[PDB]
Order: sequence, then C-alpha cells, then structure tokens
Amino acid sequence: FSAFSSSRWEYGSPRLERYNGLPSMEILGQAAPGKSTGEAMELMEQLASK
Amino acid sequence: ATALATVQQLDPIYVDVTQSSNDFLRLKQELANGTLKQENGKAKVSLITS
Amino acid sequence: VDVITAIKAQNAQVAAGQLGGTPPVKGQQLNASIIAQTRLTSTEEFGKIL
Repeated sequence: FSAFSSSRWEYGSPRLERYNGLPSMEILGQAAPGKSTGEAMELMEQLASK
Repeated sequence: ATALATVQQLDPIYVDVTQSSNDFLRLKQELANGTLKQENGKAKVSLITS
Repeated sequence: VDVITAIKAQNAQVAAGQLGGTPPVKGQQLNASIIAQTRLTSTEEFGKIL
C-alpha cells in the first residue's frame, strides 16, 4: 500500500451542527445566583448584536 | 521442458525479501545525509516465522 | 458502459476509519480521523477520471 499512496495532515471539525437547515453552534450556560434570567437573556441579545 | 525430478540443497538457505522502492530510496538518502550510521559490512538479518 | 463503470468506481465515497480506533491496544495515545477518496466536486476534478 506504500508504493502508490501518500499521506498528510489536515484540520477538521469532529462535530457539525445544524439548526433549521443552516450551520449553527450552541452556547449553553446559566445566570448569576443573584439576578433574573430575563436580564441575562437581554444582555446576551445585546452582546450578540455586536 | 518437463523435469524428471528435483534435487535441493538445504544446509544454507536464501531468503528473498521485498522492499518498497520509496522506502529504500528514502533510507538511502537519509544514510547519505549523515543521519544514519553503518557498521563493518553486510547488515544483520533476523527472522520471524509464521 | 465503461464510462458509467469508471464514474461509479472513481466518484464514490469510502469510509476510511480512525487512527487509534476502537478497540485500541494498551498504550495508544493518538486518535484521529482518516480521509480518503471523497466525492468529486468540480468539473476539472470530474474530467480527470481515467
């Protein structure tokens, strides 16, 4: 098998995700012990706006 | 053309060994580059059976 | 018939495997995916079928 084959290295993603038919990725995490979830959601939306 | 019988000598034995050409050339180049070392003369050959 | 056979033979997906795959031997410390002949993606690639 070494008389007609070569070899090299590459970089590849071992896990591909899709959401609603488009490539996507997911971040999962909680909020602070002393604040509401909705405020964290709004701040995450503002951060994603950037 | 058809032989009558066969007479064989067994006290010494020949072993014909297959080397891939690319590995042979690569090792020759490595030895010519000073990375490898040679000792005395003919190299030692060991055997592993089935 | 020959053209169809050549296309079906050289434009097919092959499942290669994994370096350090399951079940590994005791002492392995390198695991990676293996990439091999994949589906052709361009006309220039597709026109080099032998």
